Amino acid sequence: FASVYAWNRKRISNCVADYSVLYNLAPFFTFKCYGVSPTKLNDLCFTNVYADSFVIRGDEVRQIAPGQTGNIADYNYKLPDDFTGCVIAWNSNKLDSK
Amino acid sequence: QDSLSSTPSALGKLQDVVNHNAQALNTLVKQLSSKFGAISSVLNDIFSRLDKPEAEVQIDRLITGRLQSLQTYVTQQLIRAAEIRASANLAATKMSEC
Amino acid sequence: LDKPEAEVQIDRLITGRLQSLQTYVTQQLIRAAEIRASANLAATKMSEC
Repeated sequence: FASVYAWNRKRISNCVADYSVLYNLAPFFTFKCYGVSPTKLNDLCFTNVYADSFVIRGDEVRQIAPGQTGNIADYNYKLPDDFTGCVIAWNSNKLDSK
Repeated sequence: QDSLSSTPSALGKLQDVVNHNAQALNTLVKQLSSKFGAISSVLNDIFSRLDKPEAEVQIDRLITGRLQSLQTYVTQQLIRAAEIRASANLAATKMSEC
Repeated sequence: LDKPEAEVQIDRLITGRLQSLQTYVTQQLIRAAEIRASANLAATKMSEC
């Protein structure tokens, strides 16, 4: 995964998006959607899907949301107040610590 | 016949009755596009994206707003009816006395 | 308030104060009818008296 200061982006298109698959990545600590229900995604169709990925501290996960401020929200990764999409996060202490 | 034909405005009070009713209904239709605080003016685009506890909040905004639009139409349509009733009473009086 | 919520309270103020304007116009429409009737009577009396 990329550092938060230089987060990565992948473009998703021309595919069938099955959202039931990713519920088995973890205990699945955070999953919050804006403008759409987590359970209606399977019934919708989108024109463009982008996946932004990075690693932060657990206490910084709350900054990855519309209207939020702080070191991550302001200097590393900013979302628009009109953001539509879903934020997914899970604990990776078993992989990303030494 | 000449004074009626040479002056298109001669009957410009019967035409006003027609014009006022026509624009009153056009006004109602054009107000369906208003959101009244909702994420969308389209009812089926709310229930398809949000869950019940959220969709109802958005849908209630559209219902309240549109009820006011209809109430305004009825109130003004009722005031206008009184104006016509008054002129009808005059017309009947003149039929009798003239 | 954050934008997503700030616009909600603003929307509430708009509809509230907008309804107020509406009450004003409605009452003036009714009041106007009363004045017109008086004006019509005054005109009639001018012609006949």
